[PDB]
Amino acid sequence: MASRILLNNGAKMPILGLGTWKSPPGQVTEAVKVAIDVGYRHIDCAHVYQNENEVGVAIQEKLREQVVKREELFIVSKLWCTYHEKGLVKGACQKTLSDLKLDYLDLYLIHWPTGFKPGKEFFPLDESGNVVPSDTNILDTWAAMEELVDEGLVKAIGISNFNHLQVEMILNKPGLKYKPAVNQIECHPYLTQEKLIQYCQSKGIVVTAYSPLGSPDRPWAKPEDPSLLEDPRIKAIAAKHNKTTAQVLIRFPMQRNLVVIPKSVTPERIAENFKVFDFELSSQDMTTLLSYNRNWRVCALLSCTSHKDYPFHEEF
Ligand SMILES: NC(=O)c1ccc[n+]([C@@H]2O[C@H](COP(=O)([O-])OP(=O)(O)OC[C@H]3O[C@@H](n4cnc5c(N)ncnc54)[C@H](OP(=O)(O)O)[C@@H]3O)[C@@H](O)[C@H]2O)c1
Repeated sequence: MASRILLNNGAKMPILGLGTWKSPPGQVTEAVKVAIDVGYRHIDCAHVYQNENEVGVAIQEKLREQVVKREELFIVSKLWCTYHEKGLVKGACQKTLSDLKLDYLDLYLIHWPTGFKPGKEFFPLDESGNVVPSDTNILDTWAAMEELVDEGLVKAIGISNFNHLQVEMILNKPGLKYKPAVNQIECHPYLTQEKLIQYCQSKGIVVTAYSPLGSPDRPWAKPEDPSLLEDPRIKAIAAKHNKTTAQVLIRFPMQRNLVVIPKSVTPERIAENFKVFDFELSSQDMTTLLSYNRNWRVCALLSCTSHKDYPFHEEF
């Protein structure tokens, strides 16, 4: 297991990164410092997470301490839905750069294919509770992302939560200049994504798996929901390998040639989650884990099911 995967822009991306959604602003600076200290070189960020300034403090301190060089880090962020208008994309990227205290991002993703009305609110609502869409086409948003590469603000661009027809729409865009480097999608043993992964990989697009532990801290968790970390079948595979269940859940996507971005603000877990380059799941283990698929999503963007670009009506 090599530590990085080659992207279609010629850069190498670390296959294991630190997630930062829900990481409290008072804890995420230390989390990122610890992560870098214990070997992480890839941090997954987003403007909508509201903690990029604090993530940036950690990155900057480790650069200043010369724990790492900038060229060794792979920093990812995402364009929020209220900034899909072509005239807002650069400013959104620049705000993220300012907060992260960087002069470029390694990868910048369209966070969702759905554009929303611009404004202060991340989920602008009509008086009846529906999210108010933007009329900006995702192909036009893509062209705006391409400009960021050409202006030196980002080294690579990609997409997130795009279904295969939406990926196809970009790949078939008239005058396409840069293909997406990455599609970041939810993926774990309860949402195994065989079809979409195969499609993306066949096109040279690297897939990043989010919520690989099943996001137990997701705000809308219900007591009766399935729980990967507590699944006795996964615990058994972990026990066989003398690893934790979380370590198996992280190793699983790695062996599918995916990038994976487990989130933690707990120093012991941050270190645990990185210690996954010292064992191998068998083919049988892999197929067994795949067999647990139930098409269960942490992130279904339920407020946007009527949006013309809602991604999860299609089978994949
Ligand atoms: N593109 C998108 O739309 C999108 C959507 C969702 C997520 N993401 C990205 O993917 C990242 C990961 O997904 P996620 O945050 O939803 O959930 P996750 O990484 O599947 O799970 C995070 C949860 O697991 C706990 N945890 C971490 N390591 C553990 C371990 N070794 N043992 C036991 N529990 C452990 C964390 O607790 P503590 O933090 O308290 O240690 C936290 O409650 C996000 O942070 C974000 O960067 C992107």
